[PDB]
Amino acid sequence: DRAEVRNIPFKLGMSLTVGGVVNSNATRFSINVGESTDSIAMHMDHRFSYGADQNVLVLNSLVHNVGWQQEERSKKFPFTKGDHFQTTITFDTHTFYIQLSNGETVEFPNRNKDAAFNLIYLAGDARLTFVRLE
Amino acid sequence: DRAEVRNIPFKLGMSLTVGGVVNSNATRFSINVGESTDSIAMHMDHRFSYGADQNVLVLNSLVHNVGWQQEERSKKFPFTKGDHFQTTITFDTHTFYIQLSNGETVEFPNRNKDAAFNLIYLAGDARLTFVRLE
Ligand SMILES: OC[C@H]1O[C@@H](O[C@H]2[C@H](O)[C@@H](O)[C@@H](O)O[C@@H]2CO)[C@H](O)[C@@H](O)[C@H]1O
Ligand SMILES: OC[C@H]1O[C@@H](O[C@H]2[C@H](O)[C@@H](O)[C@@H](O)O[C@@H]2CO)[C@H](O)[C@@H](O)[C@H]1O
Repeated sequence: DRAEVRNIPFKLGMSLTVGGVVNSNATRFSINVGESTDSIAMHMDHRFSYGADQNVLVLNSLVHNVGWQQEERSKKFPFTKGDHFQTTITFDTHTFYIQLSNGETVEFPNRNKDAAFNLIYLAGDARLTFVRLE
Repeated sequence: DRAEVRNIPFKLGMSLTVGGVVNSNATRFSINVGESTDSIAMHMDHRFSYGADQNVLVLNSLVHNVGWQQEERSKKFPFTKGDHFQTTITFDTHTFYIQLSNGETVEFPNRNKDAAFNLIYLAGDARLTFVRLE
């Protein structure tokens, strides 16, 4: 099953740090911040091999009973199958601020202008090993 | 719904710190470490008013399809309705080590000799505000 933190509000001014390990033969895994598996304000997918996507980050939002919105992509990809990663996320009402394992950063709009989220989860071909949400 | 951290293994040598706030008119709330809502290796219930229990901690394990085992109790109760609390838990194969908001400690046996747990949750009349599991 997926790894999740539920109903511990991730609020404006708080920081989320997750650590994990990428599966050896991973296709892709995602880190998700939102309200449900069908309501995601910040989805960050890490694509080792997905169709034609290789070594790319793909970010988007998922709206309940509606679907995926406009994707954003980054070629920053400091991730290795079989290896640990760590990611830090903070946000204000306009922006999600993501910091990757190597210190590079990606930003993604806070499309709903949410000030808090009740669900953080990892899905796909990786596992989590630690979390700080505070 | 309950507040939980799921499928981020809480392993030997790691520490769990949760912060939260007790509901104003709370009867009781618990912090639980185990595998499911029916499989709990360390249940720590905080009883403000429960039957004849007032201002007491009650610790126990819950076995799946079996039920609650031998309760242990403590009168250490540095908790106030409406107020923040923080708790830190670590364990080895014999013992759960719990540290309360005021620095006092309670210990509870690791009855299964588990070296890792996939579920941490809070239930009842309180809410969580932060977590460090690392
Ligand atoms: O946008 C995030 C989601 O992408 C979906 O895949 C897209 C893909 O990125 C796009 O290039 C085209 O292939 O449409 C696909 C289907 O919407 C993932 O399938 C999805 O899980 C999210 O990662
Ligand atoms: O042992 C933890 C569980 O206690 C249950 O309550 C017990 C109670 O502590 C005991 O004094 C007697 O009243 O039996 C009750 C029922 O088993 C709680 O109901 C339960 O949720 C756990 O906290």
